[PDB]
This record gives sequence, C-alpha cells and structure tokens, in this order.
Amino acid sequence: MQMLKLDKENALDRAEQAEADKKAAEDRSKQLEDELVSLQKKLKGTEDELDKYSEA
Amino acid sequence: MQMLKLDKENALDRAEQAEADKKAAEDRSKQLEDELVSLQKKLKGTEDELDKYSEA
Amino acid sequence: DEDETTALVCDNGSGLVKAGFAGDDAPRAVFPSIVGRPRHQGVMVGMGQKDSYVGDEAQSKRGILTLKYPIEHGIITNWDDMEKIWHHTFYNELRVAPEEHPTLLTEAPLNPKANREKMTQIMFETFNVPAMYVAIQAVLSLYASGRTTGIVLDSGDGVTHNVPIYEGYALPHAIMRLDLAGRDLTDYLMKILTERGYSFVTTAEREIVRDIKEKLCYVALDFENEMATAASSSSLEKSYELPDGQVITIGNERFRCPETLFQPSFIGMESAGIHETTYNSIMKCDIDIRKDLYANNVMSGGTTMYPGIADRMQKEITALAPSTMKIKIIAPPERKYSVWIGGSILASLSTFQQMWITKQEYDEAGPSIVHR
Amino acid sequence: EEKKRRAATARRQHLKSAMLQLAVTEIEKEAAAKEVEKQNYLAEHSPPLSLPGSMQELQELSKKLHAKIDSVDEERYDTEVKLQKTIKELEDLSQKLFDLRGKFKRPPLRRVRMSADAMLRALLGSKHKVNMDLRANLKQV
Amino acid sequence: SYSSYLAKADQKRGKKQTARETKKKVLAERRKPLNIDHLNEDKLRDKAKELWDWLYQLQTEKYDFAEQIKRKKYEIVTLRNRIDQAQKHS
Amino acid sequence: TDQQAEARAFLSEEMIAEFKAAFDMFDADGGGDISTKELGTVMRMLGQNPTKEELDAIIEEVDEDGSGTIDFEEFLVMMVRQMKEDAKGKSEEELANCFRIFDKNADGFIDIEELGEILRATGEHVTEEDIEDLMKDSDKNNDGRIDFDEFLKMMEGVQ
Repeated sequence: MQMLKLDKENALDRAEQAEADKKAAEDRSKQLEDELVSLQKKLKGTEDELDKYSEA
Repeated sequence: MQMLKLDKENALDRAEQAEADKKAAEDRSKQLEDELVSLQKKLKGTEDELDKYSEA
Repeated sequence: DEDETTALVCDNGSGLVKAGFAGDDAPRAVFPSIVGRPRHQGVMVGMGQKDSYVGDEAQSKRGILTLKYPIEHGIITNWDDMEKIWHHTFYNELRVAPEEHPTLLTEAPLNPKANREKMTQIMFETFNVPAMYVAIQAVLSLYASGRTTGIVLDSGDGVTHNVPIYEGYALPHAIMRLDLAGRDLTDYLMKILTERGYSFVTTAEREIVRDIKEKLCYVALDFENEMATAASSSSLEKSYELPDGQVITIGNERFRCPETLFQPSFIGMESAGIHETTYNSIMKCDIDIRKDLYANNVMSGGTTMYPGIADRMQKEITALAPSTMKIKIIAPPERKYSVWIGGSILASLSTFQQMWITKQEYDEAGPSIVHR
Repeated sequence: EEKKRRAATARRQHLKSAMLQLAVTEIEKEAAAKEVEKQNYLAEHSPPLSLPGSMQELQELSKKLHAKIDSVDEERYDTEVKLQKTIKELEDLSQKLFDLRGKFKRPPLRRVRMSADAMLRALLGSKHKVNMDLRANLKQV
Repeated sequence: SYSSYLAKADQKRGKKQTARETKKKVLAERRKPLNIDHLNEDKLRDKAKELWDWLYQLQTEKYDFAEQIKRKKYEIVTLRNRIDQAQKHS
Repeated sequence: TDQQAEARAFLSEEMIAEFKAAFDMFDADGGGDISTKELGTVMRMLGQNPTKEELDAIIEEVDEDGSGTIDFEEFLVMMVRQMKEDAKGKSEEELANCFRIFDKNADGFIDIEELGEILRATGEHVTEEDIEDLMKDSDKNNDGRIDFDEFLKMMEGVQ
C-alpha cells in the first residue's frame, strides 16, 4: 500500500509538470507559427518588389 | 491498497499520453522556429540585395 | 557611480575577447584573440610603420603578418602578446583609461596558480588599474542563469569543460576538459564539404565555411535516423550563396559536424564525448550532490549554440542516469555571452565591492593576495 | 545676422535664476510647514501625557500603553518594510536606466561619505574658516 | 501556461510564510514584558511615562518612515518618466 | 604627481593651510604620511569603524607612489575629489528639490502651465511669450513637458 501510494504521488506530480510545460510549448508554438505567416508574407512582397526593380 | 493502485494506473496513462503529444508539440515548434530563422534570414538577404539594386 | 559605471568586464578566450562595462547587457567589444606581426617592411597609405596588429586588423591583413594566438586552450601561453590584446581592449576598443576603472577578468577552470598571480602582476603593475578580480568562467556562466549549484558544460573556440559547482565553489577534482571545440569543428566541416565535391580555395572561401557552420549547422536528436532521412532525400537540404553567386548546397553534413561533439571518433579523437563527459564529471562528485547537478546542466559557449543540442543532451544523459533522477539541461539564448553577462551582473552588484582586490591589498600583500 | 539674439538668452538665465531663487525660498517654507503637520499629528495621537490618580489608574494606563506599544511597533514595522520594498523598487529602476543611458544624474540611493567640510570642522573645531564650494581665488587688487 | 500555477502557490505561500515569522521574531525581541506589576505605587509613575516615551518614540519613527515612502514614491514616478523618455528605440 | 598639480591648483593657500593642519593631526609620529593605522585612529575619532580592507582601499585611492601611505600631496588630491563630489551632491539635491516644488501635481513633469505659474510666481515681470519661449528652449524632446533630465540641463549653470 505505502509504496503504491508514494510512487503514485510521484506519477501525479510528473504528470502535472508534464501538462504545464506542454501548455507552454504549445503557446510558444502558436506564437512562432503566427509570427511566420507574417514574415513569409512580407517576403513574397520584398522579393516581388525586387524582380521589378531588377528588371527596370 | 486496491483503490490507490487503480487510480494510480489511470494517473500514469494520462501522464504518458500528456508526455507523448507534448513531445509532438515541441517537435512541431522546433521545426517551425527553425523554418523561420531560415525565412527571416533569407529576407534580410532579399531586402539587402534590394536597397543595393535600388541604389545602383 | 565612482565604480558602478566604472567596472570593466573582460572575458579572454581562445578565439574571441568579450569586453564592456559592468552594467551592460552584452559585450561592448568582441574581437579575435590574435596579434599579427608583419612579415615584411612597408606601410599602408597614410599610416606609419606598425610593429603589430591586434584583433580584426590582424585578421583582415593576415596575408602580410604572422598571426599568433596568446591563449592556447583557454590558458595564457604568451604574456607579451596577451598584454598587447589587453592594451588594445582598454585603449582602442573601450577607449577608456584603465587607471581609473576596476577590472573583472576571467580565467579558465584549472588555471595554474602562477598565472592568476601573473595577470594580477600585469594588471596592477603595468596597467595600474585601481582594483581587479579574476572570476572562473563556468562559475560566471552558472550564476548568470540565476543559480549557484549546477554543472556547466562550457564550450568555445579551443576548449570544452565540465565544471561542477556547489554553492559557488567549483569542484576541482570533478572538472573535465576536452580539447575539441568550435575551431576543430569548422575544420571538420571544411573537409566534409570539400568531400561533398567542393573547393575552398581562396581565403574568402576558407573564412565563410565558419559562417556556414554557425548559420546552417544543427544537432539532431536521433542522428541515426537522420542520415537515413538524408538518403530518402527530403527537403532537408540547404543551399547557401557564397561571397559571389556560387550557390553551394549542404544537405546532410549540416548535422554531421555537431555529431562530432558526441562522437570524437569522427575526427580521430579517442576521448569520450560531451554527454558521457557530463556524466562522468557527475559520477566523480559526492553522492548527495548528484541530484542537484543533474537537474542543473547549464550550457554556455559559442559551440553549444547549435540548435537541438539541448534535446540531444537531454536524452543523452537521461538514458545514462538512474531513472529515479531528474535531468534538466538549461541552455539560454544569450549563451555565447553567459560568462560575460555573469561577470557584468556580479561586478555591478551591490555586495561585490568588498571582494575587489585593491592596489592597497596588492602593494601590501604581493600577487598572492588575489590568488586566494 | 541676429546680433541682438544674445540678450534673449541672458533673459532665460535671468528668469531661470529668478526661478531657482524662488524655489529655494519656497523649499524651506514647505519644509517647516511640513514639520508643523508632524507635531500636530503627534499632537493628538500622543498628547502631553497626564499621569492619573494612584491606584487602578496608573496600573491600568500602564497596561493601556504597553499594549499600544506592541500595536504601534507592529505598524512601525510594517511601514519600515513597505519602505524597504519601495527603496527596492527604485533601486531596480535606478538600474533599468543605468544600462540604458549610463551613469545618470541624481541616483536615488546616493552613496555619500562625510564631506571634507565636515571632516575639517570635526578636526579643527574652532579654526575652520573657509566656506568652500568651488570659488577659486586669484589676486584681488 | 497552467503548469506554472503550482509555482504560484509554492512561491507566494513560501515567501509570505518566511516574512511572517521573521516579523514575529523581530517584533518579539523588541518586547520586554510589563513584569513590573505591584512592586511599588509611585513606581507606576516613573514607569508609565517611560512606556509613554517609548510609544511616542515608535510613533514618531512610524511617522517618518511614512513620510519617507511618500517622498520615495515620488522619486519613483520621476525615475519612471526618465526611463520612458530615455527609450527612443531609434 | 600630475593630479597633485591641478589639485593644489584648485585649492587656495587658505585651503592648503587648513588641509595641512588637518593632515598633521592625521599623522601621529609626524613623519610625513598617514599609515594604515594612523588613519584608523582618526576615522574612529570621526565616528567610523573601518576594517583593514576598507582602510587600505581608502588609502591606495590616492597612493600614486605605491607607498601604502598618504603624503600631504596625495592627501590634497583626496580632499579635492571629495570637495568635488560634495558640491555635486548638494547641487543635484537642491535641483531635485526644486523640481518637486515646480512639479506639484506630481506627474513627474513640468508643463507650460506650471512653468508659467512658477515663473509668474517670481517677482519678475513676464508675459506669456517669455514663458513659452523658456519652454521651447528647455523641452528638447519636444513633448511639451520638462523631465527631470531636461530640468537638470536647463538649470545647468544658473547659480
């Protein structure tokens, strides 16, 4: 009983920590993925302003 | 003893699942963050090739 | 302010010097640790005859000078040429007069007692600084990550180290040094890239292999099925455009270069690798302190910046450590300046004033005073 | 070519000095007035004590005070701590400015040693006659 | 970000509980019992006032610590404006 | 010695005269320089209690001849640096205070309104043009207000 209780509490604390920094990995994921569609977008724009000034 | 054993197994399975898709959120994060330092880098390059061809 | 503004922090490396004012967030001055001596007599237009060149002017003009590195593997090997790099740092790079600035310097892990006394002799007796202090590098890196106990894997240009620190005291008998670092790593990429069917022929080809290593290199986790991935040939490849058009492609070798840090066998080294060495340092320490060190693997140094270095190390030591243990690999973003930042913090600190070695201490106790 | 412009500047100065001059004289006004508030506050929170009769009163009062002491003391403590907290908050801010500008004027903490004027007075007592400030000295007439 | 919630509890509760006893330790020292009870009659007289002064003592200090924070609070307001003014990301 | 120069250049005979009398009392034996111990004695008379470390640091601050002692020259240097720092502190304090008086609204600034008031509050005769002029000259960051930094600058010199 005692052993099963203690390694149970340690299973639950590792689970709780693993859920917490998972939430954090997913929020950073979302943030970086969004900053990107923005940078990649800005780029088709600077590369297309480019073939234009280069041809001119 | 029995109750503490059964809710323990259910604590561990939820922990294992929560670790698994965390690994997956972090790998996707790392992949997107890397694709980015690449796109943002490619860009300082296309924008600097640019002030150059526009000045020329 | 007298010295709040006034404390200098100079981190002397094998490849780079990092320098600036305690208080700043990053080094005001970063430059190669070379001293060039002209192979021929002559001048640049408008200048006089120069006996010597330091930092970037030595690198830029390398074709007419004999270049020399004062710090071999983190230890000062030539004191005539080091006093030259210090002179350059104070007077040209930071443009300060040293005789009114306290100076925090750094030394390496098992730096010989006699050296710490010699750079003190040169700081006080030829530069006449008011006060100075020598911190150990891993110790400033740790501290800059907030903590006081942990083990630092420190890796720069000529040396790699593991310095287990407990409540601030670096543990002499558990420190490991591996002489393979970013310098070794640029030369290995060089060969696997010429071996990819290329030529880094002129000096403008040589130098940029190092900029390829920094920008495009990776440390893959499961380096095994990453080579396997290379073969199926995914969009894993990466082409870099050279000083000119000459678009060079690097797909695979991209990670074969940092796999050298885990496998020294890639370069005819018989020594163990980074992760095993982290571990061995740890099973050389007291037993009761090993859970602490394991949850506090702080990384610092230019060569630990390869992305995915931390994940590989994470899994490298979990799988060597007893499962009852918590592993934790801290790798901050500013890590190429951890050492320096730890010095900036410490030296601008409110409580550090009472550890500065002053000319009063020195003129009265001899170099022994700062040696501790 | 703005030959007269010189008089304009002198004005700002004349005024600036009219300002400072104003400041100083107002500075001590607020100062003393401030104090006045301090003695009034204390005036009621702890008025000129008047020892009671003899028996139960003296004892009672004594108990009254003694309890208030632990009271006021606690308050005094909490206050000291809110100060500590505050001084702390501005030290950090007194940093966020340093490494963003450098050494700047008027640091809030001010590390001051005793003045030379002090040391001189302290050591020579009577014979210390030099209203030192900055005024150099060059032959009169 | 909910794995950091357990950090809140541990942290706050921790620091707050640390602060408490300290305050208790500190405040306790500065406290000498009213031991003198029924030992003399005129004693109360020479005693009562001493307590009175100690009180006035503390009171006066509390007032100063107070005015002090106010002054400091203003140092801050200004020190903050200097921080923003000295921003210019230019 | 270069310092001991301007230093003595700074002070007046009067100054030197007294700083000497003062130096002499520092120097017990009357040899010619304050030792790490001779200093300790005076410090305590002055109400301090320095430690060996602290004392030396205070000594080797003006010990150009690495003597570990202070001569009437190294001393004058020291007095000078102090004289300086003292006067600087007193100045910034006063101005600091003036700013709080002029501020009163405590927004940490001094707007054209308050500037007018305080100005008009002086005896001097002034018309709005003067006030707005002084504002325009003082407000360097052209934001309308006058920050403490600017106030330090603007008052730079004025008495």
